[PDB]
Amino acid sequence: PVELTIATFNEFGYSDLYREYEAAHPNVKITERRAATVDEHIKNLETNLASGSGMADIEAMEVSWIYKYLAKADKFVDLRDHGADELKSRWLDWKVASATTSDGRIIGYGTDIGPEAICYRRDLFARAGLPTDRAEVAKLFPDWTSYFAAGRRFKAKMPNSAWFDSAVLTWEAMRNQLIQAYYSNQDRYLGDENELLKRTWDQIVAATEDGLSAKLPAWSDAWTKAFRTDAFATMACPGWLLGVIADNAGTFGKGKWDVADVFPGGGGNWGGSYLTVPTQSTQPAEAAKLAAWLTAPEQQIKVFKKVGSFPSTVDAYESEQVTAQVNPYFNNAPVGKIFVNRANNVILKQHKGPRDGEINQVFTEALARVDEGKQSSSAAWKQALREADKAAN
Repeated sequence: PVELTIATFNEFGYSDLYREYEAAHPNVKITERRAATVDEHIKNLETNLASGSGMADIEAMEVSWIYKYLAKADKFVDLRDHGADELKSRWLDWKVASATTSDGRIIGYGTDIGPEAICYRRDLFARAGLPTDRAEVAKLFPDWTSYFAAGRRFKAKMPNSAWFDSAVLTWEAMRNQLIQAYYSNQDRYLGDENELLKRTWDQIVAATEDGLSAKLPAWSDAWTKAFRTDAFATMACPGWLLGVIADNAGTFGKGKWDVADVFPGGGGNWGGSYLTVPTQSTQPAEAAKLAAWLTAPEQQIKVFKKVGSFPSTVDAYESEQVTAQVNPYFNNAPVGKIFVNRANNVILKQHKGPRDGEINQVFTEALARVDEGKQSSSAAWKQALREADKAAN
């Protein structure tokens, strides 16, 4: 009798899968643990890892946190010791890489992803003289320069609308495409020596000066309400955000949204998670086996149909369950095929160092101050550099 605990957050969609696994493996008993919030899941992770007690046998980890635990990889099972090297080709290469240490240890098996497209307001595009067919819209945005140029064209015709919701979310989209952002591959902080980072900053700041930003902080009440207005015409759009947009825009948004099979710069990803196995586990082989099964293509397809999470396993993209998916709210867009393409065109080569999230926070706070008119661009950039140096310690 192998007893395994798995700690998840939000809705991984695994409830039926646990029943299936126990039916196939009658010696294994699975118990799921759910913290009340994602922040408390993280805090439990941090607290239990440091105390040496209390961790689940499988701990879920969102990709935006995993940088902190790559630096603590000694405390996690290297899944290569349990067959990861044979499984590697199951996943998109960039999904595997984000859970791989500098020295090659693999500490997580990838669950879902958030491959990004550009969603857009076809009613606002029409009124601005832009194309509205998603195949034509896709040709407008091969790179960020073209994206902002189209935004200025839009803005010149539409004084009461902005191009995108906030400078910060545009920053997130662009920064994560750079080959390096804050760190060298040896975890050396170089944010103040990276001219491409400043060029990214300059280009977004110039967009805000051109009126392209609605200045709405993501997930704020003002941002939520703005979906029922003409406040902004485009968003960088992971697959999972479509449902958020449709909920927030509601009946006001019916007939007004579409999604284009494009992402400026090639591809982008926002979100997705991993299953990890702490060395605290007394059943690392059974834990790794269950984690591998939960993230196998057949199971990622089941999760996709249950809760809509987009698979990170390339075999799932050969399934008609995925590729036939259409989104009626978004003008019947073929989102299954679109987001397969968007996932296949993600390239991640940026190393995330031990304090990547803390450093990024000072840059996005500074950019938000510029966006909101509270600080000039040059003063905010100098302040971000000062604070990032401290954050990097």
